[PDB]
Amino acid sequence: SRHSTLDFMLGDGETILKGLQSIFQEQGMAESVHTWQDHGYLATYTNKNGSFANLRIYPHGLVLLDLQSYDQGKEEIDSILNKVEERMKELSRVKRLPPIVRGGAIDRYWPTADGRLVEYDIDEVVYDEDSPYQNIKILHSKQFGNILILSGDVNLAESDLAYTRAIMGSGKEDYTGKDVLILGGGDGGILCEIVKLKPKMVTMVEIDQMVIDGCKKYMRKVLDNLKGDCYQVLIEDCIPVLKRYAKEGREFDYVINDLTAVPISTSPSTWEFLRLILDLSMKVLKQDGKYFTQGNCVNLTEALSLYEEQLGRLYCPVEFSKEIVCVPSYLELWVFYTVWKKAKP
Amino acid sequence: GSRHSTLDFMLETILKGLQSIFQEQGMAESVHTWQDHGYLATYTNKNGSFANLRIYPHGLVLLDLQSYEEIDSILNKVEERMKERVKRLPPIVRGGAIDRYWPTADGRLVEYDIDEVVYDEDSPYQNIKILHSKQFGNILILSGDVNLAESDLAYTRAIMGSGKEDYTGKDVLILGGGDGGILCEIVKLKPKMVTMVEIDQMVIDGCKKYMRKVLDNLKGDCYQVLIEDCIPVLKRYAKEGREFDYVINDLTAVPISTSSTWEFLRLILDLSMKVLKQDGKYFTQGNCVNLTEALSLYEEQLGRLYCPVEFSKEIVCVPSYLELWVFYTVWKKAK
Ligand SMILES: CSC[C@H]1O[C@@H](n2cnc3c(N)ncnc32)[C@H](O)[C@@H]1O
Ligand SMILES: CSC[C@H]1O[C@@H](n2cnc3c(N)ncnc32)[C@H](O)[C@@H]1O
Repeated sequence: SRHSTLDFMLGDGETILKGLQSIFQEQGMAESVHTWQDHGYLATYTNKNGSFANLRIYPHGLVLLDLQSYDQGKEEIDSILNKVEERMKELSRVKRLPPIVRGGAIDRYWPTADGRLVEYDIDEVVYDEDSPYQNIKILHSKQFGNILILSGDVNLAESDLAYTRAIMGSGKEDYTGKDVLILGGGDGGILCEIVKLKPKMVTMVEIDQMVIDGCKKYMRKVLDNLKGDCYQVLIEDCIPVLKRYAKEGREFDYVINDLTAVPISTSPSTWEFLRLILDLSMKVLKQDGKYFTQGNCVNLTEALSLYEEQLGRLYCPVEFSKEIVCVPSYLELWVFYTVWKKAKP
Repeated sequence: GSRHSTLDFMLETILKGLQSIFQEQGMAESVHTWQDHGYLATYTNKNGSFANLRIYPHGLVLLDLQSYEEIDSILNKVEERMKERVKRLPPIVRGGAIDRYWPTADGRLVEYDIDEVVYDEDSPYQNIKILHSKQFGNILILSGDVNLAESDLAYTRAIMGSGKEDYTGKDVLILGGGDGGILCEIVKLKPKMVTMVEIDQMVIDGCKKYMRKVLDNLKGDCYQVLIEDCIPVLKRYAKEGREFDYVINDLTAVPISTSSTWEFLRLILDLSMKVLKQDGKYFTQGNCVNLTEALSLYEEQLGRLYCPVEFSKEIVCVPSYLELWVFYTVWKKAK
């Protein structure tokens, strides 16, 4: 469960192999050696306590060491690593990344949307449950506070006021006396920030009661009650609700799409589904209102282009703008869209 | 370099179930069995790649592969077969010509979107890297510590006191600041004078060329850059009784010395208060929010200067840092 690495960038393979072996030999470890017709050497060392090491010596001045614990055993590995560093100076760039914990009861590793390995300062699993719709985790970060992670995707931390600010239009909008629809938003951030501004009505449409309840319990920076003088939370799929509102001719001043990156469907195309949501949102948006949503990470330039393609395929002509926002817990810069109807004639 | 891929299952019959995948790729197997601690199977390939399959006796199976598409396919096969509680983190490149991995001040592993080494030289004072990030632009890294990226105007704003200060007609001293960000931002605000004291000509030269979001000239109407150690210069200004409306400490985390880490920081703070107007303010970058002991040891030094001071702090999100950072504002107590 703890995997430690040490990389040396140099450049004699055999001299290093022989020069390092007593470090392991003196720890009581068993050693086997694989040799290639110069693809170098692989040395494998086994310990009685269930830990092992691998020393890989490439033909051109690259030596990689891996130690894996069964994880006293941590100090033994750290000590070996320190010795190997000492010895390599005698035998003479070095990289010693933080060890990775493998199969930890607390999972600290939440790769970014663009596929980068990032480790978070998680000291506690606060909540980890499966609803009928998604896995819901809330993990405590020392710096970011509690972080909501839905199907393995970081959605929001208690530190992420910048997300909620950006998706409400970055302080440019007056919500006083306005009618607002929020799609998703199970954490309650947007809802609660808007209630503070004295709207006429905010309606939030969230499919998963378990996200509502977990965030009520654990994402605490109003909602003891799901209906108030100027808000209501509907626990349902936003699609039939969008349709029902269009059918009653209802129009909002603002529609804020705070759904998961992959909106939840109960039907047994990716882009088509986003377009549908868009189209349905435009149908309940006043001619002079605005629609806001989170876009995607700034580096996913193809996915942002295919998204903006869909903005051209709506029942009405629209215009849009975008802004790049730094959300603390995201560990990647994010794009946020503002969308509005083109003036009619 | 070598690419290291991992696959973890959180859950002998697993051993024999998976062995097949490696025999078919033509890999030679060696098994080690512990009496109580399970199995380690090592597999080698003629192309110089290898795999280790570690099977703990109670639920954990860890797979690692290393090579100079085949490995991807093996991992895909192992996932399918285990289906007959999974983590597959991005593969780590080891010994790569473009190094992507720059752990945080609190010792977390973080990979950056780095696609180019723009600059990597040793100066007489420190190693200087400028690396291209797709989202952060060029990132200045000094002695392996990310100092600033082109996306990091939040840093510069916070170290200038977060838009609360009026720089017009003012005298300013900057310590370090070799990337030129603070100087340039303050020059735009029309100060009386900005003096910047930066030890390392190579940081200035690197950042002029590569950190682009003036300084073609190191002197102007309302500014001068002194290429020297700021400690002798502070000592001279303190001796002269010279004073500034603002002193901005933009030094490296360990300030450079050409000849108790806390005593050195106390010295710099004490010299800086000495050259500071009674109604002026001192700004600096502090540390990572998680490093509560180092923050505490730092704030202990604030109580150890020639005069009483007060201070406040602000937590700031600097895009490229990948951790929250504390910035300090310090000023003298009245009377
Ligand atoms: C936390 S903000 C993201 C929220 O969007 C919600 N969500 C996803 N799909 C839908 C849907 N079709 N209708 C309503 N809410 C949804 C998720 O349950 C999550 O709470
Ligand atoms: C980029 S901001 C950090 C800057 O502080 C500079 N620096 C570090 N120590 C000193 C010192 N003693 N005097 C002046 N500048 C310094 C470094 O060379 C770097 O350019």
